Amino acid sequence: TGQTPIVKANLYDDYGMDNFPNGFNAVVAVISYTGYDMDDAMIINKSADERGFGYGT
Amino acid sequence: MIVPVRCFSCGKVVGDKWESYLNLLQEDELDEGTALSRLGLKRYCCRRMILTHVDLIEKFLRYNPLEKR
Amino acid sequence: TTCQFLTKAVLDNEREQLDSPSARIVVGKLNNVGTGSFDVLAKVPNA
Amino acid sequence: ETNEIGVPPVFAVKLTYPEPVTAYNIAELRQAVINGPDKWPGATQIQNE
Amino acid sequence: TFIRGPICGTDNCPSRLWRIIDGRRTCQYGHVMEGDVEFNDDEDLG
Amino acid sequence: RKDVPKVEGLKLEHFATGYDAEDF
Amino acid sequence: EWNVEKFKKDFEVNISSLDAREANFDLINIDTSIANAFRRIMISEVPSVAAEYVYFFNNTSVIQDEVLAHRIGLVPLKVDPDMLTWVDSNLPDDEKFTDENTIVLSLNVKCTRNPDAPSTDPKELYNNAHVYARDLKFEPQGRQSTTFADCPVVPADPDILLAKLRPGQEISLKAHCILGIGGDHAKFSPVSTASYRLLPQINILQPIKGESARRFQKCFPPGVIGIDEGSDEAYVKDARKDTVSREVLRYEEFADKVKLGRVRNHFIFNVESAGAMTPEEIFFKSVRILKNKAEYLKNCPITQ
Amino acid sequence: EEPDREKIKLLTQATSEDGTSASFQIVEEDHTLGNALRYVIMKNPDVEFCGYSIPHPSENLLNIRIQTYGETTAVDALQKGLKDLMDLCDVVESKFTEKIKSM
Amino acid sequence: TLKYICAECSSKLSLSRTDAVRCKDCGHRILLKARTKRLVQFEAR
Amino acid sequence: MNRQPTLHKASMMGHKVRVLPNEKTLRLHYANTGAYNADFDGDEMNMHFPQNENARAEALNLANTDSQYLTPTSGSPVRGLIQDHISAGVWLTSKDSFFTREQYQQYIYGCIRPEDGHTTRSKIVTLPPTIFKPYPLWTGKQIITTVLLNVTPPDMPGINLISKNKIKNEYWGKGSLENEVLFKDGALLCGILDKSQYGASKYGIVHSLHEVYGPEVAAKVLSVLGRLFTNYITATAFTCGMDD
Amino acid sequence: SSRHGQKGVCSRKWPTIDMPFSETGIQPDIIINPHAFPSRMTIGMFVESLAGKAGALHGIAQDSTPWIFNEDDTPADYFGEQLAKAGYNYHGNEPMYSGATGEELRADIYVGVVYYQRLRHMVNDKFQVRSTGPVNSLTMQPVKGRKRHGGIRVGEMERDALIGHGTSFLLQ
Amino acid sequence: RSLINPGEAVGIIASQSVGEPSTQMTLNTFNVTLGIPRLRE
Amino acid sequence: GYVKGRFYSGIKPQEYYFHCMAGREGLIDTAVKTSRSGYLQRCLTKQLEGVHVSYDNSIRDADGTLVQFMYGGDAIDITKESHMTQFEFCLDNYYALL
Ligand SMILES: [Zn+2]
Repeated sequence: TGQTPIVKANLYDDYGMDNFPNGFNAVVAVISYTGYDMDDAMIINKSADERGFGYGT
Repeated sequence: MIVPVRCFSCGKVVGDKWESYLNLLQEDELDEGTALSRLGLKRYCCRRMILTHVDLIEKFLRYNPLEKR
Repeated sequence: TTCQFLTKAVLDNEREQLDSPSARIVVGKLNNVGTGSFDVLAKVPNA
Repeated sequence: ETNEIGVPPVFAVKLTYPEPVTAYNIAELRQAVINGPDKWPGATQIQNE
Repeated sequence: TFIRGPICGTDNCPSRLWRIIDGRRTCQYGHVMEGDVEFNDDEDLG
Repeated sequence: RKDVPKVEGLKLEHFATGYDAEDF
Repeated sequence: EWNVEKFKKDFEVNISSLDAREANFDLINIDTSIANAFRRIMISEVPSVAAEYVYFFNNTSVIQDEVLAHRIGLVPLKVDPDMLTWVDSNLPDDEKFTDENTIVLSLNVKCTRNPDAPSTDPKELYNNAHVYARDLKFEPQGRQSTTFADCPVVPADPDILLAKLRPGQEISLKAHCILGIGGDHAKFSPVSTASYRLLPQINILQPIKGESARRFQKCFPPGVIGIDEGSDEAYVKDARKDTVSREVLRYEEFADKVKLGRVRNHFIFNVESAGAMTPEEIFFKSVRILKNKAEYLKNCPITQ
Repeated sequence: EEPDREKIKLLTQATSEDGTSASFQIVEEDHTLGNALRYVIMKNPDVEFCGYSIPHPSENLLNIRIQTYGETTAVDALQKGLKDLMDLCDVVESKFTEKIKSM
Repeated sequence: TLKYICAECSSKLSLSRTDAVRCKDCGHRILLKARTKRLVQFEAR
Repeated sequence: MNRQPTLHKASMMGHKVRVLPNEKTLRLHYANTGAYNADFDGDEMNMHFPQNENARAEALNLANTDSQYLTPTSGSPVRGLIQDHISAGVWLTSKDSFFTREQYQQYIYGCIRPEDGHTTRSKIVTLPPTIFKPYPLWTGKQIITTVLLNVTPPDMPGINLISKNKIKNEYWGKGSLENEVLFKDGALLCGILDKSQYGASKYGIVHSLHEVYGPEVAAKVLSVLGRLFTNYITATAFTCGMDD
Repeated sequence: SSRHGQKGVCSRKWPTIDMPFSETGIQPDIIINPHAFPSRMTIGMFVESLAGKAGALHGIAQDSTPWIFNEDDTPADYFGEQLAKAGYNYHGNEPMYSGATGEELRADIYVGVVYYQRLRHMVNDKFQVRSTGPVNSLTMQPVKGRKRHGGIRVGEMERDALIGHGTSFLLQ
Repeated sequence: RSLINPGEAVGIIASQSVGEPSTQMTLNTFNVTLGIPRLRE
Repeated sequence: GYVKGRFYSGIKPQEYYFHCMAGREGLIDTAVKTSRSGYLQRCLTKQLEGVHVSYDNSIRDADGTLVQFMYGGDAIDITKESHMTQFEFCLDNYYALL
């Protein structure tokens, strides 16, 4: 399940990149909350994953 | 591919509002803002699931290897 | 240059005393640094 | 802890230690044979004399 | 699952044996035989 | 140099939990 | 000091609205640890019914088998729980699915070309092109024929588009819908969003009558602050209406004359639902789980 | 019958000799029971120390610790805070039942 | 009931012994295998 | 443990084992991220499990991580807390940080557990609050005194340290003294804590407990502070915005 | 990864029960550490965050072509003004509550809508464990190979780390 | 009590104390031979 | 190549191009820095491979040949000398070091 971006350039439409979705919009909270994330590492939501977030084959 | 059943972040069922949203924009000639707000979508986590969906299954169904030509 | 020092060691008839830590790994011996720099002996009670 | 590593249960059911059975570890090493290779606090082989 | 090889020792029975970690072979009753070698040479047409 | 245009008609769409368009 | 009879005096509930799908209410004079415990149980502990095992006989469509199974499990079913009991996964599959545990749904779709003349819409052009969630048909295995005869099993949202087809293609499956909680998987969660917000408090310090009273209106939602004149100058009408935007602190005219704070005991719950249960009933079920979450520990032997 | 004998577990390595300073270990729990139970134990006027702890998030184990000033054990203080957690959920259930009748 | 499919004409097809691997309607060599009603199971997760 | 360039001997150290369920990757604390020169971006570490009691007694006593606190190059410490722990000590040990009684004992037991063996007195001891009458409150510097009162042994006296910080005395206001770190009888009386104290930095507090109390206490103090500033960040978060 | 070079590994899947929630009731999909940003300097991610949030609210899509905004016409003042029209905070911040304790957080949290990505190489086929197994017949040493239960190499540099510790039995 | 212990491998440590801080010592131009091309002389 | 712009308000297309030049010279140096000192450390670690402190505190090679007479002339470990010349810290903590 790809998505088009909300925040995008105008050349995104001229090269026809909507045919080939690269990723997915996400509600991203810039927060240090858990302690399992430093410089690289990130925290995905568990229930978002179970509902098919970033799934591929 | 097809519209996801549930929203990723809240969990509202959103899969029943894709064919509704396309007829709101085609026939009622609404903008995307009011057509999402008419469908009962009012959290921005849940807006973008219908708002920002590509629906590439229409391009995948053009390749049917069971039907001639 | 493994087979130039090997030629020099055979012409010399050189006894490897097996005390550098690269020599003991070849022969499979306890290394002579730290925990191998001494011996443990057991004081047994009876004569 | 700072002096610890987190070992997964994939590695935990493979890496084994030849613990010699004695009078003090027999209460813990009976349960390792009864758990066996399936459960984690378990064994996988016994070596005879 | 049980492949053929030599016979089982330990006065157990004559049988065929079973792999453990893909390169050592044990019998059906647990008892372990001695060290199969698995000749290999690695890579890197060419 | 031209500004980035102010998008027009942009009204309130964040209401508290259990409120709706009761603001006219 | 605290008492279980002083909590009964000060605790109040104000139900703002209620619906078949959402319920907005209040909890006055309760703790943030108690109110968070009610929030979690509604999300993670109140059980629901969802498709757990999906058995494909044929799937010649475009959507993969493991994708199309996942989309069935996310469908909210209008089963009332406690009409089912709990499954037991220590005993094998021939012993495991009795009709007291399991609801069986099936799907049988075949797409064919439609003879029609005109680009044209694909529902006037094929037959059974779009597979909706209302095509999950309830099969009353056994004694479910008489106890689920008042209330048949049907999705709460029937127009969930599950799949799309083209002629030649088919989907022939049968699902087993079982009872579970939402801390296992997010499909058994009964609620869209069960969540509270804490009551806003707007503390005026100096009077802001005059021209100050007109733009201090527009720092808040349009019903929060009230004005008449210098007489009946500036006050809060409904602090519950206020979204906490902190829009008045970005003005140096008003960054001294107001302290935005919170009432730390007044909670404002917004409970919703997927459609299986009513949101006033997933709150009674949630307040009773935490009660039974401590009866089970009081009536338990303290081992070792 | 059979009472469940793995849910609550007193850890005797942290338990006092009098009985007044103990540490319990509850399986399959998290902040839900632990933060709500700690609020109710801390309102006992005899409780000296109370806090919960989740050791690692990957297993579902809850350590709570109670220390009392004497004259009440940590098991008598745990079971008052289990009683008043039940009797607090029966006030929320009753006030919310009346207001549904009062609509 | 034996079933293949030709990749060109999508005509369903059976293939016995001592046959060419060709379609019978068209003359196409690439020819893909259909799926039948057979049980596969999935945890809906 | 190990990494692929083993350039010095602190890239191969003796970790103890904790078996964690429901996990598929090896899992490592943040105090080891500078010794292995490791960043958590898909690096693999080789794990070796020795098979007799001779080799076990050397990964416990010689190659263990507690005795690799100081490097053999120039004696600088290599082990300490990293980012969200550095930026929570500036908030916890700040002068604004006040805690009620229910908050105070939750932060002590959330980091120090007598069941796992963090205490020394078999009972968690507390301090009197620094505000008595209107509403009794503890201060955030007074939680650091409690976590050092429970992990350092009761026979020895407290730590006496006079040090500095990285944060200047003008950032806090007029006539503040929060650049001066003062420990008197094991009690933080003045100054916030930074990278300069419990980071990988010499002559701070973790480097001074290592000298007075030993390598075992200084490894427990990093573990206690790593759990203290993790549960404080979970209760009171840190965020960076567009207005920053 | 995002579209700004802020990649990173998934360190933990974290349940909604104890993940922080908002006034609106939105658990975020992705938590990113704020300690990523001071040295990487991806402030295009700080303006993608408050422009995706404005676009998901009003239903519009925004242009993010470079050199559209000036120094007189900063996008923090353009998209931020579009959050104030909705009824949100101007600065992209948002009031959050703790999912663990339940009390509200110290300040307001910078939440928005950022476009994410998923890199193709995965850790599903990377690693190996070995207790014992097949050997090489010349050397009677464990074989090389990820599939065939191969051994870990203790090479020349890893040997010298064991002489440096003085432990002659870990080298043995 | 701060003396070196007998059996300490001060030869490997001294080699690791020149090799390991030299991987840091690898940068280019900001006269005299510099860095690793100097330390390889 | 002077940038009066900042990352908060954006940088102009001329000075976006000069900043891409300085971004690449830091990456070609990493292209020529992946192993500079691999054979230097290997060749140090094998001559000095058996040099070790002896029980008479003389630094000797593996074959018995003496290299030094003490380690540094004082025989102090580097990992022990840190609070050794910190005389004020040890006086503040006299009774704890005692
Ligand atoms: Zn036998």
